[PDB]
Amino acid sequence: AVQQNKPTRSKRGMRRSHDALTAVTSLSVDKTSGEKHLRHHITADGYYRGRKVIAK
Amino acid sequence: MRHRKSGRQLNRNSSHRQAMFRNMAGSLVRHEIIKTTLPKAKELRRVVEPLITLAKTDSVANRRLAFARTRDNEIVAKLFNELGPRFASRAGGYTRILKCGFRAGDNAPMAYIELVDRSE
Amino acid sequence: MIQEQTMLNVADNSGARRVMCIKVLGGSHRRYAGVGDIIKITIKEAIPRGKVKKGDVLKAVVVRTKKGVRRPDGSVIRFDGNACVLLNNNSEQPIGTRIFGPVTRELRSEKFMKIISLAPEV
RNA sequence: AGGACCGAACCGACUAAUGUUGAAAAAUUAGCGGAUGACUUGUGGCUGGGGGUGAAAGGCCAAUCAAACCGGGAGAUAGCU
RNA sequence: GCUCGCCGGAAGACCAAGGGUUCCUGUCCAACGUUAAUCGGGGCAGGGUGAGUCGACCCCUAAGGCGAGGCCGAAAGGCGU
RNA sequence: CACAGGUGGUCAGGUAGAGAAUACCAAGGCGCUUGAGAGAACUCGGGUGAAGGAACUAGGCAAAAUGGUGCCGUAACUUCGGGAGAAGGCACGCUGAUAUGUAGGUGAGGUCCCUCGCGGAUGGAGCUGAAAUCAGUCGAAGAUACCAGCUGGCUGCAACU
RNA sequence: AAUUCCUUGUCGGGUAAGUUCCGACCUGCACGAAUGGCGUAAUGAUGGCCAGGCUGUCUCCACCCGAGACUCAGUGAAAUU
RNA sequence: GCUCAACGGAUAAAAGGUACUCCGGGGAUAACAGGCUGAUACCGCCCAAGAGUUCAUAUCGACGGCGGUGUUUGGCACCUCGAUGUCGGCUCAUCACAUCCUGGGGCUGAAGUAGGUCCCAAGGGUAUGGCUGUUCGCCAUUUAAAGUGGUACGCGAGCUGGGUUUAGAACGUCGUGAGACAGUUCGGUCCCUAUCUGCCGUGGGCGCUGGAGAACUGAGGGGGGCUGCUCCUAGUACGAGAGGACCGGAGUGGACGCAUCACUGGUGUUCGGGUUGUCAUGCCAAUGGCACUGCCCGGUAGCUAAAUGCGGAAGAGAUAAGUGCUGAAAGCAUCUAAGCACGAAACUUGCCCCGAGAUGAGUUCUCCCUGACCCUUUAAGGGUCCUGAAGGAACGUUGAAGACGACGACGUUGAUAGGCCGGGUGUGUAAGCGCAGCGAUGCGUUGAGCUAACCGGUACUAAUGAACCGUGAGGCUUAA
Repeated sequence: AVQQNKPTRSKRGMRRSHDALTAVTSLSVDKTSGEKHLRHHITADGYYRGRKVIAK
Repeated sequence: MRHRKSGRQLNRNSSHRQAMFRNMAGSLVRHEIIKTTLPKAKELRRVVEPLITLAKTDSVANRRLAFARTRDNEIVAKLFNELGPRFASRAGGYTRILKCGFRAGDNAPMAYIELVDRSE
Repeated sequence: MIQEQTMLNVADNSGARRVMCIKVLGGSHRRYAGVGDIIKITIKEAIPRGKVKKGDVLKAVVVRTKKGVRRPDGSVIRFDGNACVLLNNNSEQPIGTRIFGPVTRELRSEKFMKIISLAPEV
């Protein structure tokens, strides 16, 4: 249920070795607007694959 | 065990699921563009596209089926008067899902669902 | 599909009306007696002044089941009740003379020929 | 008529599951007993610790009871750890 | 704002008790809110509670309390007209 | 503690219902201050289940089951009250006729009388309204949902509440 | 026997099989007459036994619906050492 | 002047209960389990009076003797009292062999069937119920068999809580009583979110010496190994009969295991229908919400057992007890000393699965990269520019794959998912309308309407031009 011995800094770090975050590999550039966006996601201005399909 | 099954539970019982998709289909037919979660849009496809397909042949029986599945006479009227004639030459694919980032409150993936020719 | 503790009707004129299976004969840990399988039974109801009497312990053969038999083409014959035919312990011949209700060809073995001969159907 | 019967409110607490660093220092759900009476309940009052009260279980007397709590004798005493 | 769902002898309305500004408006989001918060019973500021008839006070008394003289008791004090 | 608990009194709509039960609703008020996915083991709360039917287990624990109204029928024993809703059996929706709403309740006009009106017999309009027989009829099922006794036998103890 | 050690006493009933139960017996270790004896209809969230019905209790588990478990974002304990 | 006698004499003067209990201690000291021992227990052997129809040793074996185990009852007080939860049951097991069944064999008071006893053998298998808290035991009915023991009398941070071992109460008995009883009776709270070891699964990293994609060898590891009945040989051998085989062959079962969904079914709150009450969509008609999916009736795909396929082997090698052949020591005799031949479910293989982190990191096939300059502690060195291949990864649509990783399919050179069309399956004749009937309702249009996961098709929607990681011929020595 509970420890008998305090685990160490070392074992803490080894357990945390798989906690690293994977940064975004590469952002896609819009062909019309040239904005950077996540692939298959629309741009902040509302573009996607060169077309402005967003009301705003 | 989920082998060859269809439909997402979406962490709801079946009654809440039916009511939610009824409301959401009404909203999509009304506005022609709605922001929702990605899996919800994936299921709204299956809810809304059969309804528009039903709205092709204009008959009293189809009107009553649509009203049974929608419970909104304005939505039924818009379907049979506008979206039937609009999509009458299209074999399915009346809708379009565009992924649009994540929700601030809970990091849920977000998608716009649109009717393929809304012109707004 | 007959287990221990299950009640069976009697399809013969030996006297017993209802009997209870108390051991499924065959091998060890054997679970079920189907049609054509020998069971050990105790008589729970019997007509007065019959060949057998209440409380007797003897052998029987299952001749009808609700679970039914499967035929080689894949058909199933089910019955509305489970019935058996009483037998002597040490000779395995039927106690009674008449057989009531239909039977199946699963009893087409050299030992149950006397049941098949006097059965009204099949 | 009834310390009568079935049964809500209300008063209780027989069984089971849950929960047991609980939602809760005693509860929840499903069932369960009484339910015009020796009933239940509000407001105020009285009984005080070798005392009270007790259809009596050593029960209850502010989550404390084979002798409450607070302060004192008091740094009791401890051939023991 | 529109749909959807729940309570409806209550999860609705109003009192007593208890609380004390939580009430309404403007503003702010450090901390508090088991998350975010533009919101809040949170911080800051200002406002809001109008009685011959409602309640209290008041006049009357119940259980009980206190109790001039009094009886009683080492003192304290107990009982009582 | 912004805590599944406790906290006296008043108000008491509609439909069905004996009902303040229960179901769905009105007025009114809320979705309970983390969410989004996924749809493993296992745990918790439920649904269904072939054949068998207590073989489980310390034990039918827990579950399943019964469950309503009317009529009929109702044992041992008994303190003559009971036991008793003993056990057990039958019927049950909807439509029409009897009878454009029957039996019954209320009762306008109008007649009449009057120690006199807020008046007593007549009258029956309107409104409300069981229950039953017959005939038909739909369903697998008519107490259809919620709600709603399991029954019997032998025995110890304690009269009983 | 809520009382009996030997004891699962003996015989019978009920079960295929009954240390339990029911009835009879009497060698009552160690009943007994208001610390009452023996019966007793009715009552019981009372102990024991048997039967009809019912069933996932079980043979022997299968499938399904929800809440967790698992992953993602936010906040963020504990015993122990 | 002391039975101050507990005799170095507490006081002149003193008994009990606590299960209502308390506090300081002690593993200095009992109960559990462990430890030492092994009287006792169990097993084994030595002698042979005797039993066994004659006959000590087929089978037993008195009087006495010697060991083994650690296994019963005990002995000791070594660990634990600043806590090592007790009996039985359930779930899950694991070893031993002193073998219960199945295999091999010697003897037999072995004619045959059936047995007894001893030796070898631990691969697999190895009851269900009534009674009782039971372990045992008795009984019923089975089976090839229902083995004996160890594992904290295995197994409560896995379940239970019937029994023992609290607090309530009662009977018998004892006691003046409080109470008590290795008597009986009814009732009576079982916490823990797993850090480490272990174990079952599944990933990330690096390594394997230039990188990458596949396909393997197989060192090593795991799984599996049970058996009944019937018929033929054969009513033969044997036997006075009664009975009745060895060896060999065939079929058909029980339990267990793997796979699967064609069948029979279960489930199927995502499909269709019936129906109760109520609210609603202005109303009729029709639908929807809610009441456990309201309650029910069926039922697709998937999952699934009760359903249906398959399996345990044969064979080989080396052997156990055992049987021998030849054969001396020891002219004979002798299975043994040399040499040779058989011999079991046990061992190694053969059967299935994992398997190169097998750091001893293996093998095979294919693919890819073939540019210039500077620098200095000259080396398997550092740096700038060009180049960025094979491939991978990431992202997306996703799966009969999956907790998450992972694994498989697909991304416009496209059937990967949704939709759509056609079919199929399921439910069972929609709505609207017409006709008949007073009406409920019935008939026709109509096997209609609707239909999830299925089958065959179809780019309608969504799977993006890109970017990202991965380099630029790959060390030394010797030898051919």
